[PDB]
Amino acid sequence: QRKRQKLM
Amino acid sequence: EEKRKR
Amino acid sequence: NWSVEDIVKGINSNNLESQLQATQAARKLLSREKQPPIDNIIRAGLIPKFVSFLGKTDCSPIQFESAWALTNIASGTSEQTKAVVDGGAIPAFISLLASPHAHISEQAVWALGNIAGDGSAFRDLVIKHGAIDPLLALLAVPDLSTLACGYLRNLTWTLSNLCRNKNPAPPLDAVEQILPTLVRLLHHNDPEVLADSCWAISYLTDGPNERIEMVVKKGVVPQLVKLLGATELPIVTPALRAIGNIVTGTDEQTQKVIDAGALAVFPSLLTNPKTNIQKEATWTMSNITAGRQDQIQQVVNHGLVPFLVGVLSKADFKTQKEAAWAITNYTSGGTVEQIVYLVHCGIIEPLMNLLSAKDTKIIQVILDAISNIFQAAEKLGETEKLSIMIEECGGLDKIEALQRHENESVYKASLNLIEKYFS
Repeated sequence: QRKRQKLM
Repeated sequence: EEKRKR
Repeated sequence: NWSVEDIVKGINSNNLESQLQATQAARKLLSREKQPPIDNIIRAGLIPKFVSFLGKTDCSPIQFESAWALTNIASGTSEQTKAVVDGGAIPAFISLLASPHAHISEQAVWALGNIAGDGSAFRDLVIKHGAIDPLLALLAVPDLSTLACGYLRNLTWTLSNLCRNKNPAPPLDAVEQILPTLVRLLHHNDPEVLADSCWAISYLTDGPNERIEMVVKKGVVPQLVKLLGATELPIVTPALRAIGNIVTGTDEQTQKVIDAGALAVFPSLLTNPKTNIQKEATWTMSNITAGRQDQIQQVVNHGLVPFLVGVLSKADFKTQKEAAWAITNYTSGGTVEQIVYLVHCGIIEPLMNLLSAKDTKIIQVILDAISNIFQAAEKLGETEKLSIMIEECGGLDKIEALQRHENESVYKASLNLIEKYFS
């Protein structure tokens, strides 16, 4: 929840 | 009777 | 589907279009979610090049690709996020906030969110680099509905990460700067903007009563209670955490929650099928029963005492432990009449059943509350009735077993109870 990777 | 904080 | 070796060749070509294509290939690798080669990109030395591409305002595509790629590196472990920060990425992303292209500045918002989301130090380092002014300036519209939906969601989430974490809490003077925008997002009709604002508010209300008062004088308590009654669990959870945080403060801060109608929602929350909701709602009740006697009367008036009896009877053990705390705070601060009503609701039998639990602290809390009730029974002269009452539901059996086990405080309180009312 702290971090978010952006996906396709 | 004391308030508990997280 | 490039290799890292090929990406390095493209990056070091000193050909801008080749670098753009290799960076896009790197972004595609870093954006697959089953094991992206973050450490491989870092070990290749690509991060300083990616940061330098952030400032190529002539080529906005390579800005977007580098921002996306650096965002996903910063999404990983603290070591990988540190690698992004060590490459000078923070001031570059803050400059990108002013990009005329919405998707680029949106990606700078995301990246900064990932960096501040690592912990106290990086959050404070992002603030010290001046990210708050341009972040809030992106939201300087009269009506938030005119902003793109995903754009707004990304800003709210990044702002919630700037309000997150303790040791140390965020600088008060930056919380003051953020709060008005945060209240605005808290009234915005989007379930995920709502959830993230509630998280931010819950973070800010965790700690000293001075910070609680700082959120409370902005008027957010009525909105928090409104959102407490939402059907969306991702909204109720942070909303209830914020309400629970506020009632840990002064009696006046607690009264503001009660005055907003929060108690009317608690029959729902105390029987909620989600365990952490029940546990949070019961912990909140424990801190409300630790207030003034008129506030304990509000709990009685809303009919919550039967619900506290039910949580103490059948619930998750963690929830039951918070129920034991709620009863001890109740019996410690209540009137004799309120205690009499509490016993009449049938608190004794569920209280006695937890005296066999394998937890030292809960036995302390329970045995303490038994002392409390007995002390009220002495002001009615009816200690014999309570003696036979604890008799009739296997209570003395437990207390005379607890009379002799390891912990010092339990058996000291156990012998006391036995000599004083059972002889």
